[PDB]
Amino acid sequence: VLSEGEWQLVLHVWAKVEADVAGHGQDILIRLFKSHPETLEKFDRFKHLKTEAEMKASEDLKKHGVCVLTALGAILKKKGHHEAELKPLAQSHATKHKIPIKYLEFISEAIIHVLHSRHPGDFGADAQGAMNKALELFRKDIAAKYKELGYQG
Ligand code: HEM
Repeated sequence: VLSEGEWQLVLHVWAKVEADVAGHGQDILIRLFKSHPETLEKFDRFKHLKTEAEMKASEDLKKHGVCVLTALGAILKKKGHHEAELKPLAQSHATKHKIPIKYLEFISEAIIHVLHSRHPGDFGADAQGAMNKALELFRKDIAAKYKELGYQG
């Protein structure tokens, strides 16, 4: 469980993310695919993109980035009260996309990397700690919902 102060640090940096959702989304997905290339194999629409420049030019990848950060933003703003938001995401990611928790660890590392790169003055040790805790909570809760659906990834 995060403290109220921890949630405030998470939502303070998230407001900065919301000034440019699409640009954050692009940077996060590109960082994920660069750091952990096996994650790109999960994306039929995107696995054909071969360079960073093709990735940045893809309207499709940019729209996807917005849909990822919009879902994650809605979950974070519930401060842990996220069952109704998390359940459909678990359903699709367990049963259709088949995304293991280790891949959610990879995208969480990418989120932290981009937030630190873009907003270091609003993302110091205590804010990084808080965001790490919020994303650990997200991964714990989605793993439980994965298992309810019969997915052990
Ligand atoms: C913070 C973590 C994540 C969030 C919030 C999230 C959110 C979403 C959303 C909102 C969609 C569209 C609706 C849906 O199908 O559920 C989606 C689709 C998808 N996600 Fe995720 N996602 C996350 C992590 C990942 C990771 C790490 C992978 C793969 C390594 C992945 C693979 C996919 C795929 C393959 C689709 C379908 C994209 C398409 O073909 O249109 N997701 N994601």
